Amino acid sequence: FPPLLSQEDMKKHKILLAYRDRCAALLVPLNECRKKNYYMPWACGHERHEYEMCEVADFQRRVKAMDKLKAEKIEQA
Amino acid sequence: YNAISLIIILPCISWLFPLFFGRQLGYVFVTRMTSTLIIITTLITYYYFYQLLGNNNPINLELFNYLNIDYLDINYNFEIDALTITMLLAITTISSMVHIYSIGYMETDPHQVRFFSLLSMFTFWMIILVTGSNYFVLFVGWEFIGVTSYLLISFWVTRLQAM
Amino acid sequence: NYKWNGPLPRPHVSAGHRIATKFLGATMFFWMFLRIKEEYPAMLGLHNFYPP
Amino acid sequence: AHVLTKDMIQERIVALLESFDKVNDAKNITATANLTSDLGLDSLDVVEVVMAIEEEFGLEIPDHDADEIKTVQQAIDYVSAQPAA
Amino acid sequence: LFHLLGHAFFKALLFMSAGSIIHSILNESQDIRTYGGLLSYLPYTYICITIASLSLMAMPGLTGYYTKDIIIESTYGSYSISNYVVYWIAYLSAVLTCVYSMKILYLTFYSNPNNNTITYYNAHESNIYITLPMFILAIFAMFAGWILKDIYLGVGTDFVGTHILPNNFSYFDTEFSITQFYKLLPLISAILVSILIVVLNEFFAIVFNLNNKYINTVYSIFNQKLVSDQILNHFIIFKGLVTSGN
Amino acid sequence: IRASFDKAEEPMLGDYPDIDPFPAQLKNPYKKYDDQQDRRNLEEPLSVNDDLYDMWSPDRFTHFKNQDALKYFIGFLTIFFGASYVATYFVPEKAAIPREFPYEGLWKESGGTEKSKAFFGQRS
Amino acid sequence: PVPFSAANKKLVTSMYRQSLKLARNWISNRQLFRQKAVEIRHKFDQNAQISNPRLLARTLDETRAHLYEFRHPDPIVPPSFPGGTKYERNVPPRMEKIMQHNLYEP
Amino acid sequence: KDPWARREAWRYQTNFTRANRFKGAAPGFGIAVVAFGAYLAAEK
Amino acid sequence: MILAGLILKLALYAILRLLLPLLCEAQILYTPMIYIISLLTIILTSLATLRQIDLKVIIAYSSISHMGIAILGVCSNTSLGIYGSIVLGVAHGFVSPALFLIVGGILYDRYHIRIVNYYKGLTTYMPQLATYIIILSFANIGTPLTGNFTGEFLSLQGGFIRNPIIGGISCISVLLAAIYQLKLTNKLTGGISSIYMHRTNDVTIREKFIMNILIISTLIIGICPQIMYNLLYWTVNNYIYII
Amino acid sequence: GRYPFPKDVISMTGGWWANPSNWKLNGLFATGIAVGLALWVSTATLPYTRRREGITSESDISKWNAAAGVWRERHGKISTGEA
Ligand SMILES: CCCCCCCCCCCC(=O)OC[C@H](COP(=O)(O)OCC[N+](C)(C)C)OC(=O)CCCCCCCCCCC
Repeated sequence: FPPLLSQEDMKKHKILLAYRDRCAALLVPLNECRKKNYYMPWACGHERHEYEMCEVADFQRRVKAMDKLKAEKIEQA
Repeated sequence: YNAISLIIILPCISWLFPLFFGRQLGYVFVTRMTSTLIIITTLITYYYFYQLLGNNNPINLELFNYLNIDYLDINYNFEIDALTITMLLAITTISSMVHIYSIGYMETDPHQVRFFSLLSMFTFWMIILVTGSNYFVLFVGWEFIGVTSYLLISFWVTRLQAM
Repeated sequence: NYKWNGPLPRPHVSAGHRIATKFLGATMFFWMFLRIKEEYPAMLGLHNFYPP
Repeated sequence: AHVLTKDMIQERIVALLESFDKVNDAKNITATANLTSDLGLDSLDVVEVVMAIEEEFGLEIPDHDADEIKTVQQAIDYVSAQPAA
Repeated sequence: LFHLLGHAFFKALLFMSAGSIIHSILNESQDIRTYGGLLSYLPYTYICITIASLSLMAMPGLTGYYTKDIIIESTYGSYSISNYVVYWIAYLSAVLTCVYSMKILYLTFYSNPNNNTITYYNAHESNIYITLPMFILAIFAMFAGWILKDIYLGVGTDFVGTHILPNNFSYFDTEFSITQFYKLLPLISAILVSILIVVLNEFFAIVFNLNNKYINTVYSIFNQKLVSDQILNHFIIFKGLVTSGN
Repeated sequence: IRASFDKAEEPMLGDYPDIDPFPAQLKNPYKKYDDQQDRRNLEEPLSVNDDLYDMWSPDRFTHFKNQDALKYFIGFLTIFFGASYVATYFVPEKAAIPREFPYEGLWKESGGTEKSKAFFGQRS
Repeated sequence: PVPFSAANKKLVTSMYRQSLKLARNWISNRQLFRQKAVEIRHKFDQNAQISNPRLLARTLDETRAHLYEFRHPDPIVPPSFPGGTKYERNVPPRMEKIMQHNLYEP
Repeated sequence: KDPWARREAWRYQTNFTRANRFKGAAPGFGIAVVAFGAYLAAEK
Repeated sequence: MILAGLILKLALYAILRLLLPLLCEAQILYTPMIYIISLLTIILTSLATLRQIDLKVIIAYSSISHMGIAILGVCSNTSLGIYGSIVLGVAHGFVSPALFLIVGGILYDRYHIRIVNYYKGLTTYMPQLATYIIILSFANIGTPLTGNFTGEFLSLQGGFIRNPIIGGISCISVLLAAIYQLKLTNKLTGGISSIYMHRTNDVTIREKFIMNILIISTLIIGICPQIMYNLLYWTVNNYIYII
Repeated sequence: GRYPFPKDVISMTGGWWANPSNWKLNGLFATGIAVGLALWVSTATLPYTRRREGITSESDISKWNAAAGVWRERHGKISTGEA
């Protein structure tokens, strides 16, 4: 997980509100790489791979939170 | 040279001139002219999409007041959003290709002056419907494409089922 | 028109139409093979991101 | 485009009748020929050949004009009466 | 928006290939029961309509893959629960949009001929004005999704200035929480049902030509537009004209 | 005569021939009329409510009876919505939790102030 | 209701027309259709030797009902004909000179 | 058994044989397989 | 022409000039009854036009439905409704005498009958008359950039402010006004030419002159309704009673 | 199809198969009017164009937010959320 961007630098870089989590620090290089090229999919591939494997690490901590909660639910039951 | 203005004005030329000068220019000229002008329009909108991929900085043009009543103003304002350029390149590409297609598809039909004029007025009110920037210009294009759909589905006025 | 209700002739298509379709078909099967080739683990769905 | 003439309707309707088998034989055919009597048809394979001749020319016949083309010549000029081919 | 973009190119190619085969037949018929085989006679119309239908069936590498499939797994990777049901519904219409598409490729190019012989004598290919836009829109309906996908489906994109609420946004979840089976499923099934419908309509052709009168009643329900225009016509239009005369 | 509203205007006519209403579309197309388009001979008596039996009238389908077709249509609709609603009970549930947000769920970013956090707030 | 006649011939020639045309648009295949066409040809040939009016009319009316149930939504029509799609596209206007209604103005 | 047997022979003969009906079905497959093999060999 | 262009708008002027200044406290008590009567004369008259055998009677019933739209603009207690009723009255006084000229001048001088059943397929001998018929049909409906839509839109908005439910059921006049108008227009323009009508002259210079004036003067109000705000901005505030 | 038509009638969109003899010559006029009108509308609407972002300073919108807070302090107007 990259270091969480501070709030007024979220307002610097005009990150959309659905994109601001502790994965967003790897998103603002990406977008500007995306604006150096013209959103062309052969280019700027290293950095989107970086970002989406942040987002997988986020996804598996989400999955581990849920299976904790299912263990929690049936031991209450 | 104004990219936001040519998108509007070139299909209006492409509509108004086949009607006012159809008897004077004829079908073999007006076909090539109407298609030529829509080709130039869609080349301009590809180039504008290529430029807006550079910076996400859209352009609007402002015109005169529609109505100023007490708490309510409506203006003719036209901007190309990213959403607008997305619909715009699709509708202009399909527009220009259907124009070129109907050169050869309508070769033996009589009334193709009126046909190509109605195709480009359909294109034009679609342009206006998408590039408008209040709900009013959206309504104006929204109604005139239905009027054109009347005039286009009923192209053979002799046929009953078409009417 | 020369025959009726008997065996038809093999058709006459131009050289240019016959070249253009082989170009379009070669382009589609080649492009589809390249995009299966490069997108294979994303395309079929593999190495899924659920943790063990 | 594609024009028909009457030569063509002639050599198509006779072509249609020589590949039909329940005719008497393939050489008592001419334009003058009654399908009832000359070619030995019953009253319903004259209807099968009316169905065949209407699919052959790509046209459609109501019941009160299918009945009266009993000769081959009436069939030829009746099919030549319509603009569709 | 991305599906809206690619669908225009698809359907323009499909409507124009349909117009070229209607224009090429001397009869100018529109019933596909009257078309018969035309693969030998119309290879250019065939290859363009094959590109268009392989794209609309979302077979991969083409534009309809990227536009059409990601909606189907966005139905599953939603946050709300009963969106799972529309996962199947859209998926069902995936399979059906293969089925009729193969019909309008089989009975028009592969079948034994149904028209009279003179149409097959006079079947030729159309002008340059008809063939060139089909060429250009075939190129577009192949390449447009792979070029414009990073514009409309990045995982972080600032192009369209739409503001999704942060909980209604389910994109990061829907590309990662899908099963191997649920993503594998519409691709392989869309290709399997297509190959099966074509092989069954040639080799057997009795499965679709049964004459149970129950299946004929059901077929004529589905033929007359899910009887909707009768329901609209007699019970709203004619009813309204009778009350207006009252 | 045949329709109920045609029966309803029966006592208002006097010195008027009281035609049986027949739709102008369900006539034969191959009988030659004076107008082939309207399918009408030149002095043929017009029904009362003739514009409901004209060529320019509704299309008037032939294949189903109308009560049959209303049964089939409402059939298919309740088939779909009944299968839709029973299929919500047999669903499986999720493999992740719904994702959460920093800065106490972006409430300052979503307009908001501290008295207004529940109205404009996220998961945290 | 009538033995061998011209009017009973009229009736069942048109009925054979109708069932052939009606079987035409159900079947997509060519040889399935023509197997079926020879089959109902056989069906017509097993009859047509009935001399009764009672069961001639009874078979007549129920094959009319059997013909009524296998009816099709779309008949196959050629397009330039009144069911079709090319029907009345460019009706040529009749040659008419201008009738005039005013003494002063056209 | 079929009275229109000599009419409906051309629908099964020379151009609508089973072998000819599947001939243009994949027109550019044979060039694309070798072009793809060339791309596979030229990737390295 | 004088009747449907001026007398109906004269009574529309009289309800502003005579009633709204010294019957304010009465008018507030009675606007639900006016809304009953005006919605009920929009719907039921717009519905009764669908079964009409005669041709000038259709345009008469059209004028009823448009005046019913204008009355719930004046009785709306809103500045928008007052302005939209004035724009509707002026634009209707333009576009409706052109329709009465189409039915009574170009169509009754030539054939001297007014029944709908004789007229079919007027495009193939009279192409510019048919052009006029479709342009005027759409101008009469509430198809925008015409002045009729400006009046109908602002009057429906004022009637939505004063009572939102009768505004909701009064908004369907957009649909109901188009049904009968396009049902007439496609019958007149479409079809094979009539076997009853023998071919006559196309539209003459004076008829085209009257038509062109009455179409430009709707289009100018429809593209810019501000051109007559300079007369009305006092009188749009004058009749409002919002304490 | 080339059925005969009456030459009596004059429509502005042409008639049936309208193809005048001097369609080259008139086409040059239509070419000139179209390019002149497009060029003239192109340059006339130039100063009425502006960009979406970058027009006004952020100083402006910060102090307008401040003055909106001023206009909200003086009327005692409470939030959406607090009840
Ligand atoms: C899509 C349908 C549009 C139809 C267009 C029809 C032709 C109208 C062209 C006018 C464009 C124009 O002259 O506009 C440009 C001007 C200026 O604009 P401004 O922003 O208001 O002033 C500048 C404001 N500054 C200083 C902030 C930048 O306008 C006007 O103020 C003049 C209004 C005249 C309108 C009169 C219309 C009368 C009917 C004409 C048609 C019969």
